[PDB]
Amino acid sequence: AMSGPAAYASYVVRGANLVTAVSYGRAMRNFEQFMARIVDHPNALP
Amino acid sequence: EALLGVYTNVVEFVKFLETALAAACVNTEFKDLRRMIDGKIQFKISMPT
Amino acid sequence: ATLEQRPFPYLATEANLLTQIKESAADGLFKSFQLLLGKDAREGSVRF
Repeated sequence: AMSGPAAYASYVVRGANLVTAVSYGRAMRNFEQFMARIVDHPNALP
Repeated sequence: EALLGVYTNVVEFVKFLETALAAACVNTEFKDLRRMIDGKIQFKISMPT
Repeated sequence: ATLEQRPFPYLATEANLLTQIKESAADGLFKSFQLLLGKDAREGSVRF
């Protein structure tokens, strides 16, 4: 026995709303969580 | 009046996704292949050392 | 000899320099969307 998907894999459009109000405080909070992943999980990266 | 017996064949129907050949493929539901640039889907390879 | 006798001779000599400037087929165009196979859908799958 084995398992798979029910139907063919459909595409999703990403990049419509770019939201351009990106702040400095949220970018540093995203950068600290991103650099911690290289030490934590090098293969699983968001 | 007397009866009549009808026997029909029963054929197993093939779906491509259910057969185990589709582990050798990624199957993509797509709409529009006419919009592609010819002979070019580039992909960049970075090999670490 | 066929470059000059064709009309619009300045735009003909400028549009025929594309065969020198072009190196990849998406050179002069902009980038708008991304068609993923899913939500991230791999680092290795085909992205459009």
